[PDB]
This record gives sequence, structure tokens and C-alpha cells, in this order.
Amino acid sequence: TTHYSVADRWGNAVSVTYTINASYGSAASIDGAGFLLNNEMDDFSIKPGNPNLYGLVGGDANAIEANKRPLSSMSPTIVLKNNKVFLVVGSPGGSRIITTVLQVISNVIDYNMNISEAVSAPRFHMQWLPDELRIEKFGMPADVKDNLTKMGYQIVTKPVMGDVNAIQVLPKTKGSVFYGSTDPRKEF
Amino acid sequence: ASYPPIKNTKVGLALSSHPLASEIGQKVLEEGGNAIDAAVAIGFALAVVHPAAGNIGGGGFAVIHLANGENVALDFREKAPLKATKNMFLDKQGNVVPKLSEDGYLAAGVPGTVAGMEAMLKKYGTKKLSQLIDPAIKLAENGYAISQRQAETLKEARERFLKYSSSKKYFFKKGHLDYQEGDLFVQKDLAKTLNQIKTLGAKGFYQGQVAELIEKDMKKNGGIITKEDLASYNVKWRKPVVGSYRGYKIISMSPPSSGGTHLIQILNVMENADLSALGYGASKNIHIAAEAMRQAYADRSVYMGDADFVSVPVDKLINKAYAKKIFDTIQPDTVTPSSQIKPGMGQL
Ligand SMILES: N[C@H](C(=O)O)[C@@H]1CC=NO1
Repeated sequence: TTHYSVADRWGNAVSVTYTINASYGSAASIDGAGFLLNNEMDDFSIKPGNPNLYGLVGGDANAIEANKRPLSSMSPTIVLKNNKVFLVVGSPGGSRIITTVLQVISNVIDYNMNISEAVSAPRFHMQWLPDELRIEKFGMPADVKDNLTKMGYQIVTKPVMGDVNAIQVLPKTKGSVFYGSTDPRKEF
Repeated sequence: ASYPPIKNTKVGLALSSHPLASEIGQKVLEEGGNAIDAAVAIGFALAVVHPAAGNIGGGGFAVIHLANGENVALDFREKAPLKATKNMFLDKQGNVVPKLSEDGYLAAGVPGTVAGMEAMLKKYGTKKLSQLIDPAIKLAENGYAISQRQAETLKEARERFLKYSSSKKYFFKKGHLDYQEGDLFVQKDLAKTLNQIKTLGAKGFYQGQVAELIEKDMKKNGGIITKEDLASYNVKWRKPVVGSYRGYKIISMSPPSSGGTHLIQILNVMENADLSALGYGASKNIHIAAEAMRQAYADRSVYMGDADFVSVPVDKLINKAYAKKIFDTIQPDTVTPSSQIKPGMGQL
């Protein structure tokens, strides 16, 4: 997956997440046409309770039917302040998308981070199954780990999560200022 | 400490994960295009310069806020083909066939990206498709240098590519040699396809010669997508899922994504706490978020799918009273193990 974010001078904003699912999709190209096919069928529940590429499970609601669209986790998002564009945000990461995008938004609104800080900030993740609190390297110091472990979390350090491209828009006297951030995780 | 944000005070920003695509989008803004024009240019550019993820063979979503205050969501998600069936990836014993949903032609839904790009351009853009797709065509025809990271991801996919005669043509050099960092990567057949789109619009992908190539290769390699699938592919303009968090409006993707619903659900739970008081990285704050996530993902496993086929209780999941009920179960000193979680808390 990959996410991109656009905001123009007039107040339009477009947040696009799109994908062929896995890296290089199904790995099969259409001969003569030069493009890779998606493996988006794996986003269906192919058997009740069977975990997919992201450890997500399902049953009837996300079962396969002809013409049906497989359930996604993609969360292209726009946040408004007084009905005006404030944030344009999104990310790849399958099951991790929802939690990555949540954290960036919270980092701005709750903690008053600038958009670069909000994106670079270490991320955690809980997706119920597996029953683990996933963290990033150097992302959680001993004191915090110990207190969360004492609560009952099984903390696991795994590869970095997400690749957020985000825009924050703020008013000025004449027009607006646009602040952007790519994600340091992009090349990991 | 973090590097400073990118700043623009004139035409806005167009940001993607590939600098060549970002530059293309930014130039569209510099040349007087709107956010949709730039988004369309980026969608096609990434299909060339970021083939691990950027694509014309997949699909996705666009959430759009218009200058007139309207918020809309574009669904260009892939569709299961007409010949798809519930148990298509299972063997006679009802067990999953290894890799059948992952590698090759049966793993594919009907692509939506080209239809999505055209749909947003037609409804909300101001520039011509030819202007917006030309940069992508130029990069396909003339090539670009493989980055270190692309060399790495190509290597990781190498054995998958080698399963398919088509991919052996496109993702290896002469003599079936690996592409390496700094090699010029040229995509002549992709340029042909993009040129069909330039000349005929989306019909250049979903009908005619390209549709013929798709059906042919599908028939040859055990896939099921046909010209009928392609001619019947439809984007859908949907209402976004909308919520509020501390005086801000959250606009995100509705079914067939679960993302917007659970994003708003988890924020709703979190809204019951003054997170700012303890600040970033506090264990109390992480705990509240993580318990909200735990419930949301349990709910996802039962309630979420394509609402055109199944009933999806979006309004119940984003209800602030439900979020309050979730919040009130969160204890200061302990978690609720996933084994004890009930979708909807057993009361949805
Ligand atoms: N196939 C997944 C989904 O649709 O949720 C994508 C792959 C990248 N991000 O998420």
C-alpha cells in the first residue's frame, strides 16, 4: 500500500490510499500490459476464523461473493476545524493503518505536536488477535514498559509501522500556511 | 527532536512516498491545478515509480473535502470477479490451498484504480487527463534509476516473480538477471497501457486491447477475470464516515473499508479521558488507547464487510454512548484479555 495527501490554495483536500495489497501484489503481471495484479482477494475471509496476511479474521460479513468488495483497513482521512481543512492524513500497513492514523491525529490534537513530530513519534499497536502490545524499537522506555507489563500487556518489539504522508493547514491573514511531513519509516 | 515540516505558503502541498511522484503533484499545483488534478497525476506517477504499491492493477479509496464544504468518499476498491465463490481458495477437505489467495492470477480482484482516477478527475478536476498522465508515461518510456530500497524489495519478491512468465519479462534484466541499485528501469509495455488510457480514458483499460490482454492472460494462468468483469467495474461515490474529536470533525472512509469506522470509534473512547494532562507516551494514555483498539478489532472481526452485501452497523459502532460504555470498562491497573472480549460487548 501507499498513501498520498494533497491540499490546494482554495480549500480542497484529497487523501488517497491505494494498493495492490502485498508488496508487488500477487507478483503476477498482465503479459503485454506491463502492470502487476493485486492480491486483494486475501482481504476477504477465505475461511471462517482463518488469519490473513495481517492476522485479521472474519466470518460471514467479509466472506467472498461475486462482485463483492473485500474489507479494507485503509483510512484516508481529513480532519476539519470549523469546516476548514486542518489535517490530511493516511498510511499503508494493513491492520496497522487504523492505529497509525489514530496516533498521528491524537499527537496533533491531544499533544500539540507539529505534523513532523506527530508523524515521527514512535507508534504502538493492539489488534486484539494476536493479544500483544506491538511497539517500535526505542519507542518505549523501561519505566513505561514495566508499568504496562504490570497491567498485563505482552509487549513485543516489531518492525516499524506505517508510512504517513500528512499535511496540516493553518490560517494566516492572507490565505493559509501548509505544513507537510513524509515518514522517516519509508525506507526501512 | 524531529526535522521541521515541509512548508508552502502559495499553492499548497502534494505529498507521496516517492519524490518523483510528489514533484509531479507539486508541479500540477504550481501550474494552477487543484488538489484533485494533483492527486490524479500522483496516482499514475506512483504506478510507474513505486510498483510495489503504486499501481494501475489494484484499487483504493479517496476521501475528498471540497472548497464548497462538501465531504465525499470515492470507493475504487477491487471487486471479486463474477465467477468468484465463497470457498474458491479451499481444497476438497475445506482447507486453505497454500498461497492461492496470495500469489498469482486467482488472487486478484477486478482493478479499480484507473476507474477511480478518471471518476475524480471528471467530477472535480480542472486539467486534462493527457496533461496529468504524461509525466507517468515519460517515466515509463525513458525509465528511472532503481533506489537502494527498491533493489531490496525487488530482491524480497524475486522468487514470487519467477513463478510467472509475465513478471519474468518485466522485473528482470536481459538474461533474467536481477535489477540492482542504480540500474535504469524502463517499462515499455506499461507506457503502452498508459498511452491507451491517455487516448481513450478509462475505456482504454477496461475495454479494447488491454481488456483483451487481461482476459487472455487470466485464461492462460488459472485466473477468472474476464472482459465482462472489466466492462462492469464501477466506482461508487459514498458518504464518508464522520465523527468528532475535541471540537474537530473527522472525515474518513466508510464501508467497504473498516478504517474510518474504527478510527472514529477508538477516538470516541479516548475522548472520555483528558489525554493532554499526562502527555505523549504516558502509560495511562497508551492503556486507554490500547483497550479501545482491542474492542474495535474484535468488533471488526464480526460486523465489518461490504455494506452493499451485508448489514454493517456503522452508526452503532461510532455512537459516543457505545464508546462511553467501552471506556467505563477500562480499569486503571489491568487489561481485559482478548479471550474475554465480546464483539459489541454483547449488547450492540
Ligand atoms: N490490503 C490492505 C487493505 O486494504 O487494508 C492494504 C495494503 C496496504 N494497506 O492496507
